[PDB]
Amino acid sequence: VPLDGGRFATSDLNDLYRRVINRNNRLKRLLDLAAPDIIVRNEKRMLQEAVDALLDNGRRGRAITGSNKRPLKSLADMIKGKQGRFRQNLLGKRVDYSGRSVITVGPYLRLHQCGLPKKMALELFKPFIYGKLELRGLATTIKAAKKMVEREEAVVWDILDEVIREHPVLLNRAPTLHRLGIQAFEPVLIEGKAIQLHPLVCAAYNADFDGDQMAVHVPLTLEAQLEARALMMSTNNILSPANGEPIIVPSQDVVLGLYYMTRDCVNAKGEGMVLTGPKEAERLYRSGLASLHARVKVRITEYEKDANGELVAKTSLKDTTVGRAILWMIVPKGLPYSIVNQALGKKAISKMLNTCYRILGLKPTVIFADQIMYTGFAYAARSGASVGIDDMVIPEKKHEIISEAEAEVAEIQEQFQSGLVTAGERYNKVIDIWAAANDRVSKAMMDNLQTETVINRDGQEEKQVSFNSIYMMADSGARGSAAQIRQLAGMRGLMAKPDGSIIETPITANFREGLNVLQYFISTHGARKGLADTALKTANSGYLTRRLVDVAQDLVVTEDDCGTHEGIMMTPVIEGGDVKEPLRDRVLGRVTAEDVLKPGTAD
Amino acid sequence: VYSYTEKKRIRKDFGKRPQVLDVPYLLSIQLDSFQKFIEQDPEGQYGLEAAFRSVFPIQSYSGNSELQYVSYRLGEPVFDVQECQIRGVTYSAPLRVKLRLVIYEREAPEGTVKDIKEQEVYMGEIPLMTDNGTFVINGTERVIVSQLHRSPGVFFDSDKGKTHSSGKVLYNARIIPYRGSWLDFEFDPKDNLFVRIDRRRKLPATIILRALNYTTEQILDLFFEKVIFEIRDNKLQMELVPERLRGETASFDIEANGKVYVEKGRRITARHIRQLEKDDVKLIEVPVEYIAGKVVAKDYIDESTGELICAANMELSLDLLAKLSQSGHKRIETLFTNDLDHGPYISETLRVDPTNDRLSALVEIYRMMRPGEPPTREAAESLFENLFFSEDRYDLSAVGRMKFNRSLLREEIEGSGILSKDDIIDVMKKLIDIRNGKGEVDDIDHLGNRRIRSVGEMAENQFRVGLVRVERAVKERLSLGDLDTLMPQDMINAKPISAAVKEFFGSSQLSQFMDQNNPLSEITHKRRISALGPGGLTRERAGFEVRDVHPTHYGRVCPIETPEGPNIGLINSLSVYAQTNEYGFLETPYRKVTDGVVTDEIHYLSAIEEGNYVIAQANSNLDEEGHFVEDLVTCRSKGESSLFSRDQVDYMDVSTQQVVSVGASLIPFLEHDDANRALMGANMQRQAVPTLRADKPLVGTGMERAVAVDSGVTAVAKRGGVVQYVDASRIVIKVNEDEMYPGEAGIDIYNLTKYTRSNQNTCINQMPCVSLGEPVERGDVLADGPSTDLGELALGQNMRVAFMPWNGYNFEDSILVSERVVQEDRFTTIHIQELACVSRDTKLGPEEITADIPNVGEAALSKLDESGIVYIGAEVTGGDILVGKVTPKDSSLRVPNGVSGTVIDVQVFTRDGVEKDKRALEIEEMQLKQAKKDLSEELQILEAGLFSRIRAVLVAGGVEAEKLDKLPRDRWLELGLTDEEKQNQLEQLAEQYDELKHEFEKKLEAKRRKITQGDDLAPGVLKIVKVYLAVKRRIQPGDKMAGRHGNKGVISKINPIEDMPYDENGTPVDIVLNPLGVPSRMNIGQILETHLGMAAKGIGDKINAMLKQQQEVAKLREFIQRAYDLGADVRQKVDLSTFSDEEVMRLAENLRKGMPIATPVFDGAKEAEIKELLKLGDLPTSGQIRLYDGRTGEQFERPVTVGYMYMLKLNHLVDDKMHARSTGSYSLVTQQPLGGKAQFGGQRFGEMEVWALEAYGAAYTLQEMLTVKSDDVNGRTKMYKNIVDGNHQMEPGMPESFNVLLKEIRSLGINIELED
RNA sequence: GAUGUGUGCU
DNA sequence: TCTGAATCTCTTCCAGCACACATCAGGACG
DNA sequence: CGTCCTTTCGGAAGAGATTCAGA
Ligand SMILES: CCC[C@@H](C)[C@H]1CC[C@H]2[C@@H]3[C@H](O)C[C@@H]4C[C@H](O)CC[C@]4(C)[C@H]3C[C@H](O)[C@]12C
Ligand SMILES: [Mg+2]
Repeated sequence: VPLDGGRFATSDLNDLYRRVINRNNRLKRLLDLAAPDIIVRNEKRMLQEAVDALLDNGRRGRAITGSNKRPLKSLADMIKGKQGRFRQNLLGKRVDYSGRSVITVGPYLRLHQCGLPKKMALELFKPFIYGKLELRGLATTIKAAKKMVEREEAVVWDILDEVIREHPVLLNRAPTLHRLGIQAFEPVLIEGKAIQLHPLVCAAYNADFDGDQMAVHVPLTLEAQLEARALMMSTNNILSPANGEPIIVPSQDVVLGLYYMTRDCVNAKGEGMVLTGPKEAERLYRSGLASLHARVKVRITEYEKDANGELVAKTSLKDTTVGRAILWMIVPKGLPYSIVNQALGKKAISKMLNTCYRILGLKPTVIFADQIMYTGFAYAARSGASVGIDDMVIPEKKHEIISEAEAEVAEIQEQFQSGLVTAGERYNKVIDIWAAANDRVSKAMMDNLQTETVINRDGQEEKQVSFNSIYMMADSGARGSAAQIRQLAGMRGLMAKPDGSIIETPITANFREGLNVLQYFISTHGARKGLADTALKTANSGYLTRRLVDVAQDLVVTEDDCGTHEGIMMTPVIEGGDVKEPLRDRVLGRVTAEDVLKPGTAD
Repeated sequence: VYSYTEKKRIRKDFGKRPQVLDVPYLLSIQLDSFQKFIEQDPEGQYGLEAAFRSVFPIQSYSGNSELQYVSYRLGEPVFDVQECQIRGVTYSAPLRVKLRLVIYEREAPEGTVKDIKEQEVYMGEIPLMTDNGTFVINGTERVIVSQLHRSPGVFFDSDKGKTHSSGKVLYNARIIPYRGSWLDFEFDPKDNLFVRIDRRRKLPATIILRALNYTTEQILDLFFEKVIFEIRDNKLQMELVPERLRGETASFDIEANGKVYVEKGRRITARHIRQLEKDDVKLIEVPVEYIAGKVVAKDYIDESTGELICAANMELSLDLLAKLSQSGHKRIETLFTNDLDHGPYISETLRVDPTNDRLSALVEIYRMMRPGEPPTREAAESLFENLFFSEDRYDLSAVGRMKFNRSLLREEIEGSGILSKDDIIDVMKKLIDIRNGKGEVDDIDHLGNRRIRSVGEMAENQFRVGLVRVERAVKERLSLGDLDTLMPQDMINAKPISAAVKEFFGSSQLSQFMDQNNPLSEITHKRRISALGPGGLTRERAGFEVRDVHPTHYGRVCPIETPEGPNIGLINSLSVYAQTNEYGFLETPYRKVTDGVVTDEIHYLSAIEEGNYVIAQANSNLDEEGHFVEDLVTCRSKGESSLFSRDQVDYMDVSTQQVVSVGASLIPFLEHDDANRALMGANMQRQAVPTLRADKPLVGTGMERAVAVDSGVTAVAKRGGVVQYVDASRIVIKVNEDEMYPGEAGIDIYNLTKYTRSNQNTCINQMPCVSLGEPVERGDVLADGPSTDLGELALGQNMRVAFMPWNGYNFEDSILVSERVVQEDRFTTIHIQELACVSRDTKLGPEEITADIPNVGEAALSKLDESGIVYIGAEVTGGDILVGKVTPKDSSLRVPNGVSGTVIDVQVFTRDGVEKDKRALEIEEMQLKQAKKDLSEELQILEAGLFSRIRAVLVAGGVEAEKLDKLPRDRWLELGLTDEEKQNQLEQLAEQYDELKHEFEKKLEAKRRKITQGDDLAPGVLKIVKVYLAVKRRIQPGDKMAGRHGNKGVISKINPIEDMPYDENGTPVDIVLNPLGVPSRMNIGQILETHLGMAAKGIGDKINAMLKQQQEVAKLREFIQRAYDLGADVRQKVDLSTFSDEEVMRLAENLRKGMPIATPVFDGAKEAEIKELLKLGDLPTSGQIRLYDGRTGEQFERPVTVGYMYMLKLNHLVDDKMHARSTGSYSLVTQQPLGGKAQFGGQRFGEMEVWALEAYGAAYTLQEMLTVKSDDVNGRTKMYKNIVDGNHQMEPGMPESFNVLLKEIRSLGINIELED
């Protein structure tokens, strides 16, 4: 290859070949000259070394270097390794009709839609635009259409909007760990440079929006388009292939919206009113005549398919909230009403989608998931469920618990000075009493958070589950846990040394009220342990999944029945305590080997 | 009292305890190290002097000739820094070393020299370091990153666990020299001590002991203590020491003087030992068969016949005793080999040892080191002599000797750089002691074992390598001496030194391209401590222990600023107060604590000098004299945090900032952030891009004014004075006469660096922050650099944030930005990129830059001038022609695809022998004009001063002042006056005036000749034309925005102004963030920053209200004082009564955007003080207001958190990442689409995506992926024709990369083929 | 065009 | 004194993606 | 220009290669 200038860029194979031919010609000249045996012997040894360096450089003791004191690439070094022909140009390769860009949300999309930039779809679908500018008579040759799409006339934007109509595009995220990392979406042309990606497929992609990018690929042939529509469409992948679990699960804002909407506060703008349907509930909430958390009696008609696939209606007068009745306008016909008549956390609506899938099928579930997403986003925006510094409520008993633990560790030190206890016993007792103190602080904080709200019930006074914002987004399963809310309002707890030994004095503070210069340095041990772990863990998991793919790569279900009377005896796994996995999970969806005998033995 | 750029906008400080030590110069390691390397140091401790004194005087093979070093000097650079960056050449200084060559006469080892000669010889042009710690290598700014490696010395490790698969721990003593070979010693599961030189292969350590001139009896004397048996009248009783019986079982009846002491089989207790010592009886009867398990120490030859009865180191038995007794050996010496304490390791090693004498050991060492050669006495002897015992190939440095002596409990730290027999034997003894059970191994990651090797030491080693190559060449040349004619320059070649120095500074693993996209990035790149590089470890083969943060990192290395991914914990960042010892170890300040008083004196304690003491924590409440409030305080004694009594401590941390680096100390409310979020915040703070207008952080830390000044971006006053002229591109300071030199007083001129390109293709641009006629002092900012505000670091913008979900547009981490943010152009950035066009003299004649371009229209050449280059200022777009170059037969430089901009500067370089183009000299004629504009101004000021002096002489002795100005200014010297020494001074001043004219002419001609230099280019080229396009990047959906607390996000929607939430005053919210991003990743720092920014902007709004409707200065002064006095007990304590009633108006005018607030790292504001400051405004104390929906006009049924957060625009733009490709160019050998965005390349459908397509069963999609839109050339154009044919169908073939594989396998001796 | 170095993002 | 089991050297690999720079035979005799 | 020339913070399988210690 000509480099920039009159010079020619180095090629390692050319250097090795010239090195071999040099010694070969010198040997021929020496053998024609009848040179003494030792000189031609050394020449033959040099030719042998040149050939060995040409074929497999480095298999000898010292690999020769062409320039920069680095071994040059031989013939055997471009067939093997990660940079060989196999793993770089044959098992995977760079691909035409493809692009990449940053992904944003676009929560207005449906499950089967992505949003392609208007300037990226004109470059991916360029030959398709040519084939219609040459078919509509808007151009006469390839040059005319090429210049027309070059200057981006106002007539190639409706040709593009027609090419793009029902032509799916694949959207891939770089660590394609499982097959859900490539899904096909129908494109929607948008103004911008970011690929808008539907919120419900982010869980499958394992893609937040903190700056990761996606790659669009364009299926060209009809078979490729029908594979993308019938196999890879995001509509067709609402169950994980690893287990029978759903993968279209609302997360962290749809579930906060549905949790805030479907909750009850024992007082409201209208709490004694009895409604005549979900539509009246929406009419009253939007007019500001009732609270979303009222306790009304709505007359609702729910359908059930206990017949032979036929839906029979039943109307009842149920004690619910205004929010739980507003949400009933999106639940399809066939589901019981006691699926929204509660406080919907993340698991509650994941189970709601799961039961919709098993009762009503796939198309009602795909329609239902978008409605859930829209009505969760709307009523999460309407709530204004913020977070402040007064939401992390420190217990009034935290100081007393910490002081008691200080007194107890002082007593243990007094016992150790007198020689009543050894070093290890002292350490274990201090660790145990500090763990007990941490548990007491956590329990006090969680109680003071969960049942904080005391509201007059239109009578004297009453308790209820709190509307603390951070507690709501921890309870709903939206974003939070018990350990994290404990580290925000309770105490951080016992921290470990890099080797693993626990430091005998815990972090007695928390992120709401500072951390010491030393308490913060102590935290960084376990903070960087868990970052170096995930940094070195990706390169170890990738190798494992590569070896697993290459072992098992070729099983394919080929026959339909082999007729065997062999099998394994699936039994529930019992380690000594609670059942780790019941028989139903271990035996579900599998063909039995022999007839199982009921305890009506011999039947 | 405050500085002059301090009573202009003084940041409120909420910090509570006083700083006894101010933050040092931030980039001090770089400057100190290079100053040490480049200085003229007597005694030759370090620098070029050390290398010259360690290589010179060099001599021949006793040929009566010697080249000796006299001195060295550094010539002035041929350019300055700015011209070196502009031209594209190194900012280097020639090295002129004065050597001397002396040759002796025949038969005169000490006699008179035949000829003695000396001269100054040029050897190499070593790059200099700029004032900011950087280097200019090839027109680009590079940084030599300091390295953290293992200090030379002896380290005793264990390698516990994974050896022998039995749970048996080994022990290894590794001696690491600064330059030389390694000397590992290690054990075996059978407890045999093996030596390993250069990690080659094991061989018994007694081999090297014999190679060190030791016999077997001497080795046993060294490593073991003798037990002596005596032949006597009966039973051969033994002299016994009762101490040696500590912890054994009585093999027989231990008795003395006929009195039984210990019964057989009983344990020898301490009571038995003490009663035996009380008896003080050493001679004890011993049974004859007991000695069967002993090993003889010294060889016993016969007395009569002289024959060896028993050799050294062999077992004994009754027959051996009988053979010794008939000879009559009254003395038997055996080895005390305790099974528990004093194990018999050297004895077993001698058993495994095959060698016998010194020569056998030397031959064995030669065979191990150099396999495949017939050994000889001289060859083996020379190899072992040059292995660890010659200064020419082995060197424990001063640090090596210091650590070596410290680890062996020696006293002197100085000594010889080479090993000795005593050192090796003591290393073996310490290893044996560790194996026995006494002593302990040392952890490698302890910061008392790892040095810091900065630029001044790394550059010396490469210069020393060049020097040894040069002296080898001279030694080759000095033997072929044609004397009486050889000057000391025909034997010196400056090619090796220049090559080594250029290779180190230009292409190395630690000579990195400078990260230059804000002051923080470069100020933290220079203070970077990398564990990688030459002589260090690697990312792939680094364990978890190097990754982790050691307890000795406190105060020496940041724990929360290290990149994620492949190298975390390998690229640590230096702490704020951290210093490098004289040896290289990291030391940190500590206030000395007397009996009860925390003194103000500070000691710089290193890592080993810290575990001895108990050091008080950084925040311990002393009361006005240094007495701790409690009797107990949290401290850290030996890498262990625990409580201690008040009287036990003896040191205290200087500041609460000393645990963190300079990047992590810019995060307000750091102590509330989880360390992962803090680490991400520090890194993304480094990645922030400079915006169009800098905006100070309302919630700062007080470290902004140090970072923005010490980084060198700002134009800072050198001598105080009065501003005389402020332009947009220059500042002139009339220096006070209190600071001017007596001779050539003059002024100071600061030429600001206007719109130019950084390494990251951003715009670094200085603009003045002073005004005309305004006093300044020394060291205060005159111009703000890129992303600084009034000499204060400003990486982003303060924007009104609301934490609420908004219809899913901030779903995962996304950010919903108002349209007012993009209307105000407050995140609009400027990106400058240079495009190059080189004219080379190819065949068929050279290529010229004429504008005569064929096969192009007039619209194509409309932008170019007649000279053939684009006009400065022409708004170009994608595909436009910038430079016109013609191919003799067209390689004109054209704008790449999709890049817009405006041409702001065109730059032409020409070699000698190319005449010019009119453009090429009409450019840099402006440089000539600019030089004249400074020289002429200085001339005018000096001439006016001289003529004023002339007139002031004229006012004495018949003053004639009315007639002075009537005549022209030339003749003002010979009017009516006296002929005293005043007239002599007048004549001297006329001579000085002629001298001034001549010297101005000569210096202007010098400037013109230096600017008009040839600036020699690369060979084969004629002229280089560089065109600088400047683009404005507006914020848009897709590019990352972050905070300082690790909360990054990608903008998902630019919402209109009327759609954003608004409060009861109608003010819309600038940014809407997701609340759910806070509880999970526990960064509570952003919420407290939001509240404190709300309080600060409330104060600013109050001041703006009092300034909008005009109010008297009394009310403004009262309110501003009430704002600055707010706090619990703060250290700031400003007083507005000392303000001049006009600089308080300027203060209030600078505070109307919001009063800045300092919140030091671990000494910050508290919620009580934040709420009090909110009350000082009119804002709710909870920090939450009631927002209204912008598009429905109704409340969000909750108070939401609204405040002001400091957002940063990270340098991950979306127009730099969006890419698409249908068809383009394809690679050469494998006909696949190219890679990257520059080349119109396609995305890589990798190996893992093929598995995802296989899992689906998408066989046709996969086939079209790997055949049609890829390698298969024949089926790739057919698909294009089908697609623009109305058809969607492929005729796939075989990928052309598989044929490449077949041909490459067939190019081996392998026949691979396809069957049928 | 190949390699190396380094940074960064996943 | 020939043989199976326990140590002794040398091979291979260690997730994916963009983007900056540097180096590409050049030293030297004719 | 034309043209010829010569070190060293790894962990498993496994394949030599030696030793051993036993009959
Ligand atoms: C008390 C004065 C200390 C001073 C005499 C000693 C103590 C440590 C020594 C330096 C280190 O060894 C590291 C380097 C070793 C190489 O040889 C190049 C020189 C190098 C900088 C040494 C120069 C000098 O020798 C030093 C500073
Ligand atoms: Mg992400």
